[PDB]
Amino acid sequence: DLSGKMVKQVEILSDGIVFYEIFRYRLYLISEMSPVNIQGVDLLEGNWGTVGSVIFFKYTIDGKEKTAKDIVEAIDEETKSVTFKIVEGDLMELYKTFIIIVQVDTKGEHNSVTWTFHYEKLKEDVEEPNTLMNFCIEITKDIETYHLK
Ligand SMILES: [Cl-]
Ligand SMILES: [Cl-]
Repeated sequence: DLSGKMVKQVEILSDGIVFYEIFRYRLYLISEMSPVNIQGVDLLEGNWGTVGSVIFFKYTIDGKEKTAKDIVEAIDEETKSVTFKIVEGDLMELYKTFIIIVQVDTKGEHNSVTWTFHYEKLKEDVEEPNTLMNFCIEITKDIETYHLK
């Protein structure tokens, strides 16, 4: 079974509405808020915050520069969810397919962000994407603590 899944939910200090705003409509702000991790988010096709938009990421993992091109496969405004499909990039040297879902819970008094990965490894030997999940969690923490009082 080359297929895998990972799920991590974290509680956040900041407004879930703003977190989803960023992930849906203003993804480029992550370069500002997590500049060690994300160097560029560049829209290639479509419009920010729409299904089918195509986005290019310049990012760094363990000090090494990587790129990905993703398509926004799905949006659910009611559940504050967005689904990214990796279509090109460094990850495709390890994974045949890779999808990342970000979903924000803005009830009740606590807000949280859940990251879900669905992937298929090219080979049985390929590592599970723990390092990427740590990355996504770090980005989350960088957003929630950006320019705090
Ligand atoms: Cl950017
Ligand atoms: Cl749409």
